[PDB]
Amino acid sequence: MQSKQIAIHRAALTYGYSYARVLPGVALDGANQAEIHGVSPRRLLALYED
Amino acid sequence: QINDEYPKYALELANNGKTVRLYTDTDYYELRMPSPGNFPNEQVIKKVHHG
Repeated sequence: MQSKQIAIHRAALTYGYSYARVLPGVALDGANQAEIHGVSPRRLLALYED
Repeated sequence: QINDEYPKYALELANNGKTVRLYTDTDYYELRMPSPGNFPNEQVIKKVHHG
């Protein structure tokens, strides 16, 4: 995330908003390690009730 | 492109321009390229397992 925060901040500053997706995953050692992927506003359509 | 650390396949051109190497996850194939775009069928695709 040290480098992907740059892309997330760029997207948020450019388009006014940006998204990050947190999905479950497994690390190299096992246990449970979620994966965080920055999502561009041009590739996600998020719908909010408020 | 955004969220990958390594490619799936890579096509590499030699620094002398004579050979073209196609890389995969475990092996890479070397092709002899006399002319740009010319890959004679007479040549045998050498296979090297880098692992």
